[PDB]
Order: sequence, then structure tokens, then C-alpha cells
Amino acid sequence: HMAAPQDLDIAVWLATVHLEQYADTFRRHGLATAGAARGLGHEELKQLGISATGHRKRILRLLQTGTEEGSLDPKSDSAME
Repeated sequence: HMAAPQDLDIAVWLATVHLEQYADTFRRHGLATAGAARGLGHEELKQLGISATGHRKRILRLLQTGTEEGSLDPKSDSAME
């Protein structure tokens, strides 16, 4: 099974990046599920209650899942010798 279901607790979604704690502000925002938040962007994450940059890009990188489906993977090849 690829990606997560629409009825997926917002805590289980952020828990993938060790940031499930953010599920609080998320739920209070009217989105307690990855399906109710599906669509949020970077600029939108700022008003969502997120101030950490490294964390913000950590969420969106997971939301992109679907058409490409690519999270937690290497991105380098060769170095010199």
C-alpha cells in the first residue's frame, strides 16, 4: 500500500518525520487528518504554527507523496575516486 489513507490521524502523518507533536496545532486548525490538510503549502505552514525551517520542508517533502511517491532516500553518486 502506497501513501496513507484520507482518514489518517494527523499524528501518524507527522510521526513519520518525528514531528507528530505538531499534530496539536494542526488539529486545532481544523485538520486532524492528512486528508483535511492535503493542499497546505510552505507559506501556509508558517501561519499553521510552524517556525522551524528544517521541519517545514520535512512535512511538504512527505505531502508530495502520490504522483511521485518519494520520501526518505539517498540523493548522491560518486565523489572523486
